[PDB]
Amino acid sequence: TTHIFHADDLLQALQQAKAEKNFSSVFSLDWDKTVKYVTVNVIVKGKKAPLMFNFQNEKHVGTIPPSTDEEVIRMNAENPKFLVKKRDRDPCLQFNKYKISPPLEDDGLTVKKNEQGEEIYPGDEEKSKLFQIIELLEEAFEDAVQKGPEAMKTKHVIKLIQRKIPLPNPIARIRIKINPATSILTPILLDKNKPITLQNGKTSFEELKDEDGVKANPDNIHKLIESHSIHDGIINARSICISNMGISFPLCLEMGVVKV
Repeated sequence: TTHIFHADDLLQALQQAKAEKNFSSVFSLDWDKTVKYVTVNVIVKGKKAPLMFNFQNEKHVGTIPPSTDEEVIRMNAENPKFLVKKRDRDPCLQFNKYKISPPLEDDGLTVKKNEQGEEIYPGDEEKSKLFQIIELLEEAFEDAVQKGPEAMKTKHVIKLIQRKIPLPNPIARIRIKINPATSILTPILLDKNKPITLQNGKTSFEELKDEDGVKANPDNIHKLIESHSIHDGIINARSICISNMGISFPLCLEMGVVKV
């Protein structure tokens, strides 16, 4: 069965590897097994396996754009002051370094400084743990690329975290994949506000659905996953993609539990 690493164990292993300056102790790119894919393995508490891990209590911040021209027109009719554009990529969960905004000046862009001239940041209790992991995955990923074959050490390395435009709250994006050959949302999506007891005694959650009882799909996803909703789930990070645009380390949602 597919191993899913626990988030606290993965974070700990990554932190320790950084401390030892040996990311290879935890992160391995299996180079030799058009657009190419290499498996991402991590070793955590003994077990080596492709990178799959769980996450909990992560706050999505951001607006997923609508996918259809009908919804685009509707939203622009209700808000003439702004321009909404059709989504061109798969919808994404966006998770910031902090769950609340650092205090910002009136420009809406610079972080405030205190009496001593210190940039004020929220406390550690507001730090997203998933962001902490992705930070370290990105360095493990960059360390592995610079240690890989020469043809790859030269290629453009795409970053996992947007840190600039100099962002006050950096962003990490989790892709909600829609199978392009079927137009069906791949990850199962459940509603945390709809707990349900099953016959086996366990309690789960109903499927995330819109007002009309339609399960989340590419056309209604922007209505169902909205800003400041809370997410648990499992992230799929089992591979890196070597395309003409460079080497990317895609993060995808394997399964989601949404609380809005």
